[PDB]
Amino acid sequence: DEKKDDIKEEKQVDKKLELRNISNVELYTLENNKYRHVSSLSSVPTNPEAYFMKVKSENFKDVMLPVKSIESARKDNQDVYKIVGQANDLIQHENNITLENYTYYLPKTVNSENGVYTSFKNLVDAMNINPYGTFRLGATMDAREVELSDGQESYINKEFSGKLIGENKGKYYAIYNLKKPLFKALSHATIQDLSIKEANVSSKEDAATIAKEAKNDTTIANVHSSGVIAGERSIGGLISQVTDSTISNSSFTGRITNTYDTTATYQIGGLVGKLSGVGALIEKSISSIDMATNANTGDQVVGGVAGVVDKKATIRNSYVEGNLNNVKPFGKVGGVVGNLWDRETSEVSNSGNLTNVLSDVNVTNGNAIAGYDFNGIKATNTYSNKNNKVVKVVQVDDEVLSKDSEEQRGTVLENNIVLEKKIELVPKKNTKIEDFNFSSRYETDYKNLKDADVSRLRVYKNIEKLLPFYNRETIVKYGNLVDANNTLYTKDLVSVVPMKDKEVISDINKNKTSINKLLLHYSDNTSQTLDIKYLQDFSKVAEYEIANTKLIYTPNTLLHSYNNIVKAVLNDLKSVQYDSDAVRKVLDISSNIKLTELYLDEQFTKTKANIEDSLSKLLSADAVIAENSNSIIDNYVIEKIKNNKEALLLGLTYLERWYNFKYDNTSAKDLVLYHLDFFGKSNSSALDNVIELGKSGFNNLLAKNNVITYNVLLSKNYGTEGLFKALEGYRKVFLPNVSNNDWFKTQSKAYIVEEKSTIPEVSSKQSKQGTEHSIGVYDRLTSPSWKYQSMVLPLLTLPEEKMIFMIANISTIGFGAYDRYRSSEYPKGDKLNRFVEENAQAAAKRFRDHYDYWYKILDKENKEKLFRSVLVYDAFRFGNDTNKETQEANFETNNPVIKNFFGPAGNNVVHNKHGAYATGDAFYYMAYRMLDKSGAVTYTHEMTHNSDREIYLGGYGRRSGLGPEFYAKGLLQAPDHSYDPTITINSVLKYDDSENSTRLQIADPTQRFTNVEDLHNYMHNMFDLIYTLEILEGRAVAKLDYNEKNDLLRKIENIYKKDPDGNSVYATNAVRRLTSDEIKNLTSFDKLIENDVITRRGYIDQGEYERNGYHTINLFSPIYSALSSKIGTPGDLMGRRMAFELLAAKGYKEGMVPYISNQYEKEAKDRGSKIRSYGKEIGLVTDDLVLEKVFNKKYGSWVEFKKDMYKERVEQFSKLNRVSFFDPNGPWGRQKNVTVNNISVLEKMIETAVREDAEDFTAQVYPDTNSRVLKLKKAIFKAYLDQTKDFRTSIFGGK
Repeated sequence: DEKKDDIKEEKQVDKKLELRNISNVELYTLENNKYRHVSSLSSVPTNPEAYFMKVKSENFKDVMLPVKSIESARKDNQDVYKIVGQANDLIQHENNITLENYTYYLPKTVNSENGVYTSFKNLVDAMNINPYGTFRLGATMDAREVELSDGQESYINKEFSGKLIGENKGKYYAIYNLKKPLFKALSHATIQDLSIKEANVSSKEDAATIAKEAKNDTTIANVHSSGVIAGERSIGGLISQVTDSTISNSSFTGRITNTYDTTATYQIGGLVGKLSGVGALIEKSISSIDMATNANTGDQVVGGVAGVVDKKATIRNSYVEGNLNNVKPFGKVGGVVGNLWDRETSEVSNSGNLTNVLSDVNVTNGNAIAGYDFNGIKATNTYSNKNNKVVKVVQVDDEVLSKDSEEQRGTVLENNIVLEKKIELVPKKNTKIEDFNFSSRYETDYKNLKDADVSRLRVYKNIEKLLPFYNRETIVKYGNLVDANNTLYTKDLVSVVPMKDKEVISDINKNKTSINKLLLHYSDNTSQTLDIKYLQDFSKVAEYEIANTKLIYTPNTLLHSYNNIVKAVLNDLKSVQYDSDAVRKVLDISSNIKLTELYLDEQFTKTKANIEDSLSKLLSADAVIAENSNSIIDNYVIEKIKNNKEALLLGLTYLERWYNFKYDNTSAKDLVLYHLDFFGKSNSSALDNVIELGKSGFNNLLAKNNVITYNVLLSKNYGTEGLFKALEGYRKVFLPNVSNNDWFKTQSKAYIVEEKSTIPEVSSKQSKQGTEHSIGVYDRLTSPSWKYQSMVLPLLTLPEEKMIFMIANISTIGFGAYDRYRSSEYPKGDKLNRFVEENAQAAAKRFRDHYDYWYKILDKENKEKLFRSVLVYDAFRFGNDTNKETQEANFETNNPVIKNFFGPAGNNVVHNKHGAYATGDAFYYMAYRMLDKSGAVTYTHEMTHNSDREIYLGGYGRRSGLGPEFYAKGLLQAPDHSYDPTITINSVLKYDDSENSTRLQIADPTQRFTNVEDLHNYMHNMFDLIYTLEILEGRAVAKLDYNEKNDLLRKIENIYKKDPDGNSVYATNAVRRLTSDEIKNLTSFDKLIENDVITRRGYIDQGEYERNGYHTINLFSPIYSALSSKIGTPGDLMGRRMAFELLAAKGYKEGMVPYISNQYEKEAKDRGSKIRSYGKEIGLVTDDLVLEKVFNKKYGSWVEFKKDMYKERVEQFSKLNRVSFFDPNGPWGRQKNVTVNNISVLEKMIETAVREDAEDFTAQVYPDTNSRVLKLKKAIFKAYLDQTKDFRTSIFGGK
């Protein structure tokens, strides 16, 4: 019945190892017992084969394989060498023909004449043999080919040096990865069109990229440099010391750093360290520098573009666009030139010369153009920008300042900068030879291969990540077997093998044990873990079948045996010591400098004890070695490790110390040290990365510079953009769907507390992980506008879990230490912990309350400016268990808090003697403690210092004469205690039923102030009572006799002294005794206001007051005076009193902001009241202008305003007063109820108290205890403040 019909089936394919993607191959040798590169140096067919090939690639890492034979042949009648590699079952494809082994053709020497163009080793050897001559470049050429040193300080170490080094044969070329000065001496040369791209030079001597010196007419031209530079005794962007040389049209774009405290002369500059010739010039030159220096003495001259400029050396049409940053203002620091003045006996006729020089620097602790300003300055032209020229000047609290050595210009720089219109060149990248890829884009058949589907090119390019080292036919087969619905149809980055979230690298060690998982990382940043089981014992390349996809997976390693290498180099790797001289040789360091700032004292022995496993994993992830029995490549690997053992161990220690955190049980040291291909960029190798990090030098390995080191050295080996972007990428792949702030808080061992404000709207704003409004500490530590970004890595890598507590809030983030509150009453365990945790929560709540009050009070969209981040350190005065003492322990100390934090965070505290001080963008608790109750009030004080100029005021700066401590102590800082009889506003503290006797303040600021108008009502009612009491006492002291009036009353007065600027307009209050005629004038209450009378009871001063002083105004001591400084600033006592009176009368924004916050500067300038302060033409706001603006024309003088306020209070109270005043007024034998019902009783009692305190004068050290008037006023104030809830009403009206 059935008729047999055949079925034609597809044919099965043979699988072989193949190298599809190839960039360029390199041949090595063992000719002189050391492994050296050979580049066409093979001139004859070599007799024996001790060579080996290193086939680089751009898809994955290189594949070192030995050489089977060498023969001379011709591919196209040109003499080439048939270098044939070798592998177990390798295969090579050429025009659809399978060759048994990999063969490339190495041509002999090229005919390129008139210059050595090949490679860096050839170039430097030629220039060493023949210093004269012309040496162009033929290709973009890297500088790590040269072994870089025996003890030398430069690549070319001859005086004469590359007299004509062009770098444009037909197109411009570049030199990569420089590590030392290029020439060490330059004399009569004509360097031209060179372009160094990534230079990392570090020399204890004078350090610069293209040369150390320039003796004769060396015409540098079009030489563009870049990269980081670190020096110790001089620095130069291109040349450290030029004489008689014209560095024209060059540039420099990188970082420069000399932060050592050496007491020696150095001339560091971003372009040239010193010009010292009559014919020296710098023309059409740019300098994008990021310099962080430390001058410390008037001889070290940081210099921006150029350092010392001497003997009529010019700076023409130059330009600098960076961020210079000195530490101390002592040395001569300049934005453009550090010193224009001669070092010999200097006549002005031989000074430096500038012309058409701009400066877009954010220079700190230095001038803006020239560091040294003198009478005969010779700039003759210079421009600038509106940027930060901060110079840290020291008051009792530090603060910013300007320098005023500048010619100012607006923001037309985007046009003024492009006078030299050249913007672009085209430096070529490193060249490649070929690509033996099988999939050719041209279509001989509509299918590229035999079985190649045009719809699945992305599937093939994803399979090429799953299956490296496999023939192209098997690649297309497994591409065709990919399921249609499978998610391998999207772009794929490289995959990793976790083994149940462990990220294994040693595949030879762990192939037998099934790799239980396989993490696929996609371009969408989405991840996907697959299950894989070790399928087939293909020992060359381990094969893992995916669970149910029918595909396979082969890890990118050949399961090579590293036992020989490990046992060979372990002995020489374990005989390395941190304090040895070898470490001081691998680090380009002197003998005076100490290795404390590395903070790798313990991790060094940790990674030296555990060196074998990490070394095996590093070799496994380094490269690919294809051998069975010979050791021609193992010897090369052991030589590479042995020659760089110190650098290897230092890089390994650094990367293990600062990257110990984990993403959900997957350590990040594995993903950082190993698996460089996690973000793409599989070209890189782990061992070379670790080596080049180790050789980076002392400055790059420094603990403070972890983020910068990553960004400028560790990046472009991983493919990332920055350190925090890399951490975010790792968090996106491992542990997804969790905000990175939550990951940081669950990884960091610091006790982080974040208090979101109680207002619903701001809480909703903060609870969103989108930055610029978030409260999360990680969203602010990693964001720009945060100076110390190197805080993140130490915070993640914290050892002991009880050493640091972190208080974060709106507009602040504060760091502390458990060991600060340690004492004999609080030992190390289970008591200090609970105390610090509870007090940290309480202090965070108090700080949140403070900024909640200020967020309510601010109205003119300044509340949007309350989202800043100002750090708050603690004392560093760590305690001990035995005594209740403290040790400062700045740095250099073995306290684990200092070593694990506060040291890696590169912040050094000045360590003043008492109190707390503010820096203007930071805040430190020297004597007070952040977790105490007084910590809140001092925090308020110094935050009013920090946020005075911009946030608390309407953005208008402080007034002309008012100092930083005019605002804090008397106006905006919360009172020290509850019972303080001072006119302040309670913001932070909250009293609980125990201070309710002698309270005299607001107990609940979170419930009292709910708007600006609530603050205005509170102040208006408090001043209603204050004015009532002042009226009552004034109407008594006016009805009084001669001597006792003279005793009770004193006259305040304004005396003007010369401010250390040019002006003498700012007033200073002075309390003096008053004359007989003035006393005889005092016959009523109005005359007390007229004659400037003050009360001696409270303000015990009898002499002049002081500017910038901690003065406060008492509630009960009357100041009958209305003192107006028609000349200028009013003073520090009457200033506070008038500010509070204006806050009582007018609102906070309409009054007391105009009075104290320079708001009418524009109108003062328009009306002619202009002055000159520190060379700046600034308006002067006389108090009469303030009165005219706050109140339109109602009041003509402050005396009239004061008398009108008193008249309003009088007309209110003379008829209506609350009966509820029930003060007892006596401790023993008291009157049970005064029961004040009409103001006659209050007036009679106040008059009796004043009359009985005029006689029996106190006049002693104790005027507050023994005075009856103060007791009566305090009793009345407390009774009224108790009657009303706080200050909602004092005289009910309407009926």
